[PDB]
This record gives sequence, C-alpha cells and structure tokens, in this order.
Amino acid sequence: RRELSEGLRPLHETFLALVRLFGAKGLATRGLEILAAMEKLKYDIRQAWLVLVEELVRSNHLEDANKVFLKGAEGGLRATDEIYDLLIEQDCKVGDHSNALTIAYEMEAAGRMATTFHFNCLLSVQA
Amino acid sequence: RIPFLEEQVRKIRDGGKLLTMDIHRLLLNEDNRFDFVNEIAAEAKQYVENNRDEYGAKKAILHVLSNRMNDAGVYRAEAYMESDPFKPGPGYMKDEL
Amino acid sequence: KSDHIRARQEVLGTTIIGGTIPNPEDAPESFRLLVRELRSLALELNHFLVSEKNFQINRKE
Amino acid sequence: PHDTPASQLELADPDFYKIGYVRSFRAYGIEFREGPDGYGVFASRDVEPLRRARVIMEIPLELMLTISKKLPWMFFPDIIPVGHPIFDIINSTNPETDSDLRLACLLLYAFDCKDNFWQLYGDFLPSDDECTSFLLATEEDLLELQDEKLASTMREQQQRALEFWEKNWHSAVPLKIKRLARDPERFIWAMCIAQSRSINLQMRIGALVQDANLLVPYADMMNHSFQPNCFFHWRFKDRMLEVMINAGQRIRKGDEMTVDYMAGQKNNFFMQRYGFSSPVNPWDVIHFTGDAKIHLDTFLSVFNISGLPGEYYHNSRLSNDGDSFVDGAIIAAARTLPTWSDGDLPPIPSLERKAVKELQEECHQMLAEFPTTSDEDQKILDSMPDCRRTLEAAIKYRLHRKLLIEKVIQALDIYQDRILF
Amino acid sequence: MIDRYKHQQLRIGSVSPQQISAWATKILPNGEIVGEVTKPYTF
Repeated sequence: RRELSEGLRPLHETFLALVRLFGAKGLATRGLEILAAMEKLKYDIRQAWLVLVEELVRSNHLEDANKVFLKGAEGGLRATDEIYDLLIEQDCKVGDHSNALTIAYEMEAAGRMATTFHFNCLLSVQA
Repeated sequence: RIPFLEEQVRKIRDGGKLLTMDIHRLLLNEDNRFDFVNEIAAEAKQYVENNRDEYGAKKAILHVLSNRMNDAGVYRAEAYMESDPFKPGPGYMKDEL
Repeated sequence: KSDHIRARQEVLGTTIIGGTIPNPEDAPESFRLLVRELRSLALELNHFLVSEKNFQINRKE
Repeated sequence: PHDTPASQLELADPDFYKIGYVRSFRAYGIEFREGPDGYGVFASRDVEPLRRARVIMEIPLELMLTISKKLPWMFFPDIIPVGHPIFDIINSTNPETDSDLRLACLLLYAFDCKDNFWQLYGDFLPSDDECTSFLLATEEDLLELQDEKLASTMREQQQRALEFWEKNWHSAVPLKIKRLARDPERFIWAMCIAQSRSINLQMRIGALVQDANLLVPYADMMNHSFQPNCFFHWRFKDRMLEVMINAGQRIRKGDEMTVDYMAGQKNNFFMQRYGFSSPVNPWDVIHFTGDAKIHLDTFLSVFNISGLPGEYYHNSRLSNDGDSFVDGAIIAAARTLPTWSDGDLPPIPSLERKAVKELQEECHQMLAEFPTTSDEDQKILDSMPDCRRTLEAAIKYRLHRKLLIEKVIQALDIYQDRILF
Repeated sequence: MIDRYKHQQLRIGSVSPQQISAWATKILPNGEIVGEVTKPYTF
C-alpha cells in the first residue's frame, strides 16, 4: 500500500511473492484480489494463478485451489499439464470425483486429451 | 463472363438459394453436422436472449449465418433479409406462384 | 406440442413475449399415466437418474 | 500513395495466378508481388480482428505432390504408374532420415509427367542462381561461413546427394529414368526445391488419416516470420489445403502474409534447410561456459517479458511504447543466458554486477574469436550489390550472429544499469 | 475424449402392500387417515 501510494507500479515479483504467501497461508480470496489488482495493472496473471493454485494444493487447501482453478478456466486462462495432473490426482485421492471430472473436461476443452492416468484416477473413485 | 446471366443471378439472390450455398460452405468446414447444428442453436439462443425486441421479423438463426459469412470475407445481407423496392404501396403484397 | 400441460401452457407465453422456449425435463402425461396404470396393476416404475458428478440417485416424479 | 511493404515491390505476372485459377486454386484478399528476393504474398484489404479464421488461400490436392512419412509409401496425388522404376528408386531409401530424396524424385517425375500442373509451375520456381539453399553453394561460401559444423554438415549433405545420383542414375538405367536427371546439378536443384519448400502436415483423405510430406504450390511463396499471421489448415471434405489468418489479429492493407517454419529451431537449421537467417530469432542459443549466473526474474522484469519459459512475449501494454529495444533477440538471450532462481531470495547488486561483467568479458572474447567485425561485414555486404546468393546468406548469418552477441552485451549493460533504481 | 455420461435407470418390480397403502394414505389435520375406498357409489 505504501508503494502504491508512492505512485509507482509494483513489480511482478512483488505480486508473485504476495500470491505465494497467500497460497501458503490459505487466503484464496486475498490471492484473487491480488490477481485482480495485477490484471487491472495490465500484468499477465497466468503464472501467478498457477503459483497460487499450486501453493493452495500444497497447503492442503484442495477445495480453494479447485475453485480458483475453475475461476481461472472460466476466465479463459490455460494451465500446465503438471497442474492438471496434480489437481486430478489430489481430488481423486480425497474422493471428490465431481471436481476431478470438471477439471478433466476443462483440460479436454483446452486441447489436451486425457490419458490412462486420469481415467485410472477417476475409476479409483468410481469403483 | 456469359452475356445473358443477369436475371438468373438476380433470381438466385432474391429467392434464397444464397442461404443453401452458405449452409453447404459452412458444412464443408465441419466434421460432425450435429455439433454444428447445436452450436448454431446455442448462438441463436444467445442472440435472442441478448435482444428480444430486435427479432420477430428478422430471424436470429439467419443473423448468425450472415455474421459467420461476413466474418469469412463473403458479403451477405444481415439475416438474409431484403425488401422489394418495386412494392406498389402499403398493404400490397406480391403473389409468388 | 402434444401432452406436456405445463410446457404447453408456457409455450404460448414464451411465444407472445418472444423468449426462448426451454427444453422440458418432466415426463409427459402419457408416461405418468402408464405409471399410474402399472401401479394399479401393482407394478412400480421410477425414473431414477444418477448424477455422474457425485454418484447420487434422484427420483423424478 | 501511402508507403507500404507491398508498394515497394512490383506486381507479379497475371499468368502466375491464372494457371492455378483454371485448376480451381482460389485466392481471397491477397496479392502476389514479385521482387529481387522472390515472390511474396501481401494483403489487399483491411481486416479487423475476427472471431474466427478467414481463408485467404484454397489449394486443391490435385495440384500438390504428397508422399507419406511411414514405410507404406502412398501417393494420394497418384502420378506414378504401377511398375515404374521411379518407385523402385523411391522405395530404396531409409524411411526415417532421408525424405527429401523421394520428394525430389517425385518432383522430377512430375516435371516429366505430361498434363501436370507442376510442368507449368516449375517456370516460376527459383532457378539454380535464384535459389538460396546451401546445397547449390561453392566451397568458398562454406569457408566464408566461418562455422565448421554447419559447413561440414552442408558438405556431407552435398556428398550424399552426389552419391545418391551416382548410384541410382547409372548408365544402365532406362531412358525414362535418365531423362529425369541427366546431370547431377538437376538432381541437386530438385533436392534444394524439396528441402526449402517442404510442408509437414497431417491430412485426411476419405477414411485414412495420416501424416505426410507435401509440396504444395502457392503456399511456398509466403515468407518466414516468428510472429505469424497465417497457418496451414487442412480441409478433408473438399480435399484442399487452406491458409487461414490467425483469429483476433488485425491485418491492414500492404502487410505481408507470413507463416512459421520450424517453430523452436535455431538459425543453424534455418540456414541448413532454407538457407535463411534472422537476427530476431527468439530460439538462438549462445554457449556460455562462465560460472556467473544472472537473475532470470529481475531480467524479465526490467525487460518486461511475461509468460512461461515455453512462451515469452513482450507485454507492450505495460511497455507503454518507448522501449523498442525489446525483441526476439533479448528473448533468445534470456533463454540462453545462465540463470539462477532460488525461491523469493532478492538479488544482490554486487554479485549481479560481477556476473554481468564476467558475461561481458566472455562475450567480448567470443566476438574477438571471429576474424571480423560488424562494420566490416556490413561494408562487404554493401560493396557487392549483385553476387552469389549463398555468399550473401553467409555474410548475413555472420552479421546476425555478431549483432546478436552485441545486443546481448547491450542488454546485460541495460540490466546492470536498471537493476539499481 | 471423455464422453458426456448420462445415467438413467428405469426399474420395475412387485410392490408391497405397505407401498400401495402409502400411495393413498394421507393424514388430515384432524388426525384421520384417508385413502380407503369402501362404498360402490360413484356419484
């Protein structure tokens, strides 16, 4: 806030560190506020959103990471294959088949097809 | 250029065969025609939900097809709707045999 | 256009206003009749659609 | 008369479009203009950002030469009759490594085959003098390249071409084969045309979906760019290859339509296959053995580079004009420069200054390694207005590499300056 | 290419008298049970 009141646009590294700290603690809503602040400042929010969802998965906040990923996918952003695999595997291990199937549908819509790994993860819950 | 092909092209444009040609051209760029039909239906539903009063004498499906044709480099009238300039007056309608 | 009383009632309103006609999800009166008849014959019939998302069974009446 | 890249060139012959037109080739919104470098495709209409792609070219399959990639050699433009020994020559090749030989043989037979579109299209093809490929190059050009690896590879490819011609086109060969390539220079030119104008696309004809190497007319007249405006899509129903403008991009009258070959390759592969080099190549790699490491995040920040390491672009929206120093050269630098990233640890100015000074020393060493300078290369280039295309390509490659090293030095200096704000 | 999974299963079987009773049994506000037909009169 002091840097912003100073009239200087904050660096991308500062916002990235703030997003990482919010993901480590678990404050997904403040992370989305930071992402919107980055977007209104014309910064690209793909890498920051990926770091946010990765930290939320690591911080055991699976549902928050899932809804943040769904919001990002609805926005139009794309995700890396590792994020897809991590989200699907964690959702299937927890037992949430709905979010896993939704992430798989979003992945197939984004152009990446599904392999035997995702289907086995889904069948782990379907059985 | 054939010399005596004015009336034929005029009748092709007036009758509505342009719609059939555009449908064939848009189906020549689609694997499954059923998904194309569903996509056109969804786009027309969005157009109707956006502006209800706009339609009623202008077809949203024809509007979608005309927008898709215009975005492809081919000029088409909006929703393939044309008026007869030679109409005699109000309340007078042509008889198409 | 044939049997769905509610949908048919809504069709006139949607056409007069100009809104899009939603796809009916309830069973027609012909199916409901069958169920009633078969259950008069002591035979049950339930739709029982299952959601692929959360694996839950939902009865349609 | 507004100055446009198309206006400087001259319009092409009407016949060039006509031969395709009578055979169903169709072009919408584009003009063909000839020049000193060669034919090129330019726009003739203002196109606003579109929701979907627009088709500028429709090229039928009956005007193309296509060979399948895998072992079953299927010629869907089946101009080779059964039992012809040209198929025996084509099949007697390794399936994986050598594909230009089969395309060259097919092009030669198409030139021989009557009532074929390529018989008329070959006149507009670049001649041996107009061709810029390094297969049609002397030893002087390979020596002027100043790169031993690339010169050795090109010499080995020329040797392979000569050996293949001497093996397949022997004296006892039938006359129908001998009339194809009577001299080895014709076969070398055929291989040059095949290599410099090959397209690798997946096509579907009927029920079969396969990947193949095709020689498509009117699609090889588009120049190369790393920010393409068009791409080669395939239409299976009409069995035509269509060039479509990228969606969401604004094209104005006079712009040059461009397509990308080998997205993600260094200038070595470009200079090897197409005989071309670009100073703004974002995939160039400069081998630095210095122990020093620059900070990647601060570098991309000071140079306003956004995106993942697999997709880098200059965010000119944050750029607010001004900085135009940023281009593909600095992107390739950031990709090749040794970088360190350790969580969120902030960079130290003294360590980064030592790193950039060591990098500048190593870059000055590498620049001194070449027995020439940028000014000397530019003077040699302007001194020879008309000369061999291969020598011009060689000196341009040298100048591009030297300018890349110089721009890396300048970018390191700008980083050292701007890091302390 | 994950398909859109639609799962609908109609089921038929013999019904217990308890279910055919619960199809008609209703509890009025006073507390009586309705549903039993006992008189042949229609109108």
